[PDB]
Amino acid sequence: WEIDPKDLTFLKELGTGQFGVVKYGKWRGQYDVAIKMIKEGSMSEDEFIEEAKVMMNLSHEKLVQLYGVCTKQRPIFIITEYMANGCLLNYLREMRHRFQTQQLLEMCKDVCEAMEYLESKQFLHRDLAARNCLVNDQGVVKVSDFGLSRYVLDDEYTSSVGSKFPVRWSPPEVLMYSKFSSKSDIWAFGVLMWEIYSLGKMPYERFTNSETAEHIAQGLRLYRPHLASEKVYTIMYSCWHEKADERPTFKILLSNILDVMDEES
Ligand SMILES: COc1cc(C(=O)Nc2cc(C(F)(F)F)ccn2)ccc1-c1nc([C@@H]2CC[C@H]3CCC(=O)N3C2)n2ccnc(N)c12
Ligand SMILES: CN(C)CCCC(=O)N1CCC[C@H]1c1nc(-c2ccc(C(=O)Nc3nccs3)cc2)c2c(N)nccn12
Repeated sequence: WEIDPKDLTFLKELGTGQFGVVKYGKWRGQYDVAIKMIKEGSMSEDEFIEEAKVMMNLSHEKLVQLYGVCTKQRPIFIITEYMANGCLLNYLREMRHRFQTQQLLEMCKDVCEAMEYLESKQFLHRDLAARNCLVNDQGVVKVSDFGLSRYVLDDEYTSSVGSKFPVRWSPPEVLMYSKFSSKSDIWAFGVLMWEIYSLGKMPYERFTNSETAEHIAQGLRLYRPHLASEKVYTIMYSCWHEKADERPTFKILLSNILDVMDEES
């Protein structure tokens, strides 16, 4: 799955993403691609390169497509599908889009289809959130960075007490016992639906991570975003059951989202 770095033409700087600078470019001059230059010393390179090869086999219309890697040089390059509208979090925050609620539900649906596919391959995302989803030129949302938190060397991102750990997207059993499962991705998906319907607000926006972890242990939850109907709110709320085995699967969530789309749309 090695891409010859000479087949790449760099056209525009997209900014600093998670763990490296990204550029827009062409592969063989004709095909649009995004090129991420992995920050040196930020990943467990041998483990990361071993997993990157297995992930080229994961393919779904709602997963950002991995095209190949350039590892015969440093920094390492990762070549993927170009997502012209950038990260979902910044896309939600641009008030000029004047999103209809049908568009917000379609974004949830896109992510849910990607997660149902990863769940079918017994593959955990481990850091699902709007900052990790990307948006293409047609407004289609796709999931990225699935499983990458495992190769991050900086301890501030890795452990529950860390300053960069996704406390606001974590269920009680993750915060208390480091119990990761498909049900911790389900909880994070409910939080992501909340981010979409809140147009990119920070979950628990008036709390610190420490206060959020206490609110959750007491059984308290995020409350209904103004743009979410009662039926949409029931779906995101079902992801936050205190008991992990009572939370739905991504297949069940997909069926519920499609039912609401047919009813409302
Ligand atoms: C090449 O570009 C990317 C690659 C990956 C990536 O490598 N993902 C990945 C890789 C693997 C593995 F194979 F390496 F293991 C497994 C799973 N996922 C993830 C995201 C991008 C990526 N990052 C950005 C922007 C960076 C600046 C910020 C700031 C503002 C904005 O919109 N941003 C988004 N993009 C923009 C457009 N297209 C992209 N594909 C992309
Ligand atoms: C027009 N056409 C002929 C040219 C096609 C355009 C083309 O070749 N492109 C577009 C830009 C980068 C470059 C590129 N694409 C890929 C790729 C694409 C799709 C699938 C897939 O869909 N896999 C699936 N597996 C299972 C189900 S679907 C698997 C691999 C790869 C690759 N593996 N290494 C190197 C370069 N690569």
